[PDB]
Amino acid sequence: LDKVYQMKSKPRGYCLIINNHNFAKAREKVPKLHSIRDRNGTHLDAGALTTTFEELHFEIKPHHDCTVEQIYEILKIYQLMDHSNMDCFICCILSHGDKGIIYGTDGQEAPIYELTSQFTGLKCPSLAGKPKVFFIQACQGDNYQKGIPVETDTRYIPDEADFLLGMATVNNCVSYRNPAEGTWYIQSLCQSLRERCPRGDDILTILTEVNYEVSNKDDKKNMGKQMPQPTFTLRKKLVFPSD
Amino acid sequence: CVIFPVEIDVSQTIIRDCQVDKQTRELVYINKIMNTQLTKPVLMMFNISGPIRSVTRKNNNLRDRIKSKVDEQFDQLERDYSDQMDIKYFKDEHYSVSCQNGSVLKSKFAKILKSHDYTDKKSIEAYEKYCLPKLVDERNDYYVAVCVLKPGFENGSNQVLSFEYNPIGNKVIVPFAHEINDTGLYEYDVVAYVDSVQFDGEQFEEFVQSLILPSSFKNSEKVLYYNEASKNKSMIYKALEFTTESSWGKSEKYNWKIFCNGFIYDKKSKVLYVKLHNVTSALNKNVILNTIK
Repeated sequence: LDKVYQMKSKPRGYCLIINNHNFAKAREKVPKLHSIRDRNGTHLDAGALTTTFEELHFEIKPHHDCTVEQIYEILKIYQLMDHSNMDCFICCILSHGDKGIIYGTDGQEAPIYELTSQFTGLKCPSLAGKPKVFFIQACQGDNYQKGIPVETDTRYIPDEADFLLGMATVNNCVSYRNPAEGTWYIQSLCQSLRERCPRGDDILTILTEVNYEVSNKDDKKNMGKQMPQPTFTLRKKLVFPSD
Repeated sequence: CVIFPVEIDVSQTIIRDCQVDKQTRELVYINKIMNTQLTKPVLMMFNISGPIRSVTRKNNNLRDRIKSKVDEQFDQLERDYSDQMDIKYFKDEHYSVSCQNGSVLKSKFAKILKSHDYTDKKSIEAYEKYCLPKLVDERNDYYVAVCVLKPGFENGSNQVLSFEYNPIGNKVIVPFAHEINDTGLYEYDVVAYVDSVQFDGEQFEEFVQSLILPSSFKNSEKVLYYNEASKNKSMIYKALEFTTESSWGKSEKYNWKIFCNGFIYDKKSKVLYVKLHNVTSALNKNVILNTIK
């Protein structure tokens, strides 16, 4: 007949929004990262996701400029916690990065695998069977994505199931953040979320639109293009209604 | 978060002139020509307040250190909302500098013991008509630095040149002058850092005001002229401004302010920040100042 992830729980779930702005500690220490600026505007997305996942009945839990070590702890905390009364868990990371890593205030990497695998079914029995969403707004290479002309438009479950992973950009390429408005991915993720959620559409449907928008957004300057790319090991349609 | 920038393209002009002691200043000069593999003897020249007592070769790290202290000062004015991401020689092997009393240069010019000979008349002849006339004037003083970068100058770093000289008359002549061209218009691409000099809005309003800024390709663009005099500052510059709209939600506008070029003075510090990035003016002259008397 069918299947959809349960979202009843009044307080849906937490929303660790790790917003990274100051990379001063890093410009000093890590030599390679000395010619690195700060992520100005991150605040607009931080207040953008907060607003979004608010109407979506999520108990947001914001976090300042965190360094790798802190991040890991922050995550090791919401892992030993009980999420039974929660039917969903979301985590958003905003900061610089590179090939499958996410830099922290300090300046040292932190492989995504080591962050996302922190909430498997084993590590967190409470979230087992419940959708675990991760949105990673960061770079993933130094290469700019070229743009081609389209000319149109009771039992046991696997340990790593129920995973949604939103990647601001494909690998090896760069993410775009605008100081005045915010970042493409994160902004589309919302403008597209905050609008399609009322009309009951799953996230998998919504992310396809997001790929559409950011695929149109063009870096007027260095002929750039950004192409998001999600990955999921979900078992049912993920959808959250509101009021 | 990116390592493919500045290379065989980053070469405007960087000049710093600071007072080292009582009657001694040092001039650091870095131009396009100094940063390229020259195959033949190249000649360049300019004006200096007094005579050169010594010439040396500084390290290129100096180029970026000067363009930062300046580019940053003019950056706190902009509102760029672009998308970010996550008789007196000074010989040497390579060069050869000659510093003669302005007027003297005109009278002897031909004399090329600086070895800019094989360029013969067909090459020197040029400079007498298009540059020389813009280096000597009714004030027969104004010493003319004659430099002759000879091939080999490229090998190794330390392309930057430095001139230790003694200012005559409390004057400082930051060399912006160009090579008189037929067309009539001149393009400027220079950053300057001079200090221990007294402000002078009469000659700055004059310059800044005659500036034609680059286009941002927007019909709405308007080029405003400014003249602020903040706490310990006083900036004369022109900016190109235009409002922008949101890309998603609410109808929030975004007033831009870019291509800022002019002069910024630190009333306290007594320092002068100059920035003329890709701006045009029919005015091809040098900026003369007075050393804190």
